[PDB]
Amino acid sequence: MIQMAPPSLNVTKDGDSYSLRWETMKMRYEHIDHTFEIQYRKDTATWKDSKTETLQNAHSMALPALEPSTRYWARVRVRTSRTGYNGIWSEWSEARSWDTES
Repeated sequence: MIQMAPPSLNVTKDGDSYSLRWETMKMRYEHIDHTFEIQYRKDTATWKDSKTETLQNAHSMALPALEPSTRYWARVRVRTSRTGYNGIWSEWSEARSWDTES
């Protein structure tokens, strides 16, 4: 059994422009930083082509580098930036695919 568990990732658009929305509740420890490694790929490219965004103590992102008519598959990596913590990470949040319409 692994450790911790990635939050619930979900994209929400407000006029073409999409944005991530992840909420963590598997920590409830203290005022931790909790770094979030964002990775948004697509159905046309590969995860390797995706972009690795660093979401520090953040609970969402503003997917800027996207493209219409493309299935964007993103995910979130939540670690445990407890200042004096080792240096592990999560098992990558369940990938999510969303359409960017046209």
